[PDB]
Amino acid sequence: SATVNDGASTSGEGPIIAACVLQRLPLVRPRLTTGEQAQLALERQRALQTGELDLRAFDPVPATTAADSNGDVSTMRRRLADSLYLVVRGGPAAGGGGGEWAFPQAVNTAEESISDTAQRALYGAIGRSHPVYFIGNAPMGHVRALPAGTSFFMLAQVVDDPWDTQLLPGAAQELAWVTKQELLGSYLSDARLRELVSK
Amino acid sequence: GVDEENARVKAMVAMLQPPAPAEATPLTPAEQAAAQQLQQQRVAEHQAWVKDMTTKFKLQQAALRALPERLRVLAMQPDHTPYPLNRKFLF
Amino acid sequence: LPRLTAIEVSIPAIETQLERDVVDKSELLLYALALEVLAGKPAGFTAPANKALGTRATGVAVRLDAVTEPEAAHLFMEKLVHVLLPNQVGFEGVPPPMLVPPPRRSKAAEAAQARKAALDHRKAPAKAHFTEIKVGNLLTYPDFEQNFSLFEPLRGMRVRLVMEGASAADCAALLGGMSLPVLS
Repeated sequence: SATVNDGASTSGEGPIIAACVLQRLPLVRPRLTTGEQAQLALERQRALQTGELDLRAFDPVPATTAADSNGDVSTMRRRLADSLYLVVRGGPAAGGGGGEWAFPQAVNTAEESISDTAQRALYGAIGRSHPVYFIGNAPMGHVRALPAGTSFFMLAQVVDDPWDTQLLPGAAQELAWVTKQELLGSYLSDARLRELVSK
Repeated sequence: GVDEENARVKAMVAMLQPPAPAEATPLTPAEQAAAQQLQQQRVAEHQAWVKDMTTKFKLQQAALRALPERLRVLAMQPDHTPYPLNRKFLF
Repeated sequence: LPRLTAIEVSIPAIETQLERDVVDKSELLLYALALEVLAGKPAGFTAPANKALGTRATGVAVRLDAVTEPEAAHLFMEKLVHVLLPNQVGFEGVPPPMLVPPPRRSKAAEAAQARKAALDHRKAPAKAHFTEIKVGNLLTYPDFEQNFSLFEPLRGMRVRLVMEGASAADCAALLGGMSLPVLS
């Protein structure tokens, strides 16, 4: 992370946001269909064959929890078969519930650069509690809503983090945990950025 | 007679690979068209994944142009922090 | 995702050859069976072009990633990250130049091997690494652990890596995100 002594701070008059998204890795392997994979693996092992010519304390761990994923999106206990992404619902108007949505966002310093700003933003949203690692120093998507307020989408991932709602500084209201198949569940608030996150 | 080493190397040379334990499988075209599907799975999966990577490459190429040179300098730093090893893979 | 293109597995056994013709072909024959179990690909008796120390081949070499469909290389990396790491002497993290850590930083002399104390050649097309697995690690391999009567002697084997990723440390870091203690 290098910072130049001088630069044109065009992003001081324009609120370009150093906003980062937490892409969680899915912990365990998703279950593939046993019948078709078993038939295919049987075919490949037949081809391999013809080509060459604690005990009471161990339980196989279940990969499913009773609570479903849709609707309740509070904590990390829903889908180990799919990636989940931290989506912050946009904050209230005066200190109550949320209306339109947003992302975990923080506007950049006019001098200090975007990616380290987003790493600091998701570093101070845990309140110096647990280390959260980062993926890339370059943004993934571009924002067409405001040409001055174009948010730069950096990416990060989960190591271990029990989150609190009262520590995200991008006007936090709630926490949403969804997959790329359902990143458009907030269509009433998001207009066209939800189409650009589909890449 | 034979020592333990001699019986060991006999059962070891004989079972370096297990010696011919397979029925030789023939194939005649009175089947279903499956090898077409077998190439289709891998071709479609690898091509969709590499299209995703090339589109991501296009976005990361076009990302860093509406922004001044210090933002390039943070964007064009070619080093990475070592990975924290606490990222357990697909179990 | 950043992945590799080539990998090799070799057991350089100078314990087999220290003479003109007294080669341990039967000892490397069980070593060949051990490499067939460990690698996941048919073993090869490493016939030396400089075969002036033995009547027959010395050591066993298997290439796991030269062929297409790179399942063998990934299975080799999965097996080594699963069980081959813990018995290493001086295993508290890996320094990036020598990808296997000794219980020291100084006094790492090179007597009869090459002087590659760094990662590889300075230009780095060839990412030659001294990944040396201990004899005890082959003793504690679980298939060998429950079949010790078939693999009675074990010899130190060294691994050399070829990565498509530009830097050796960052390419090793993604496979250290496979839970390999290479962080240091």
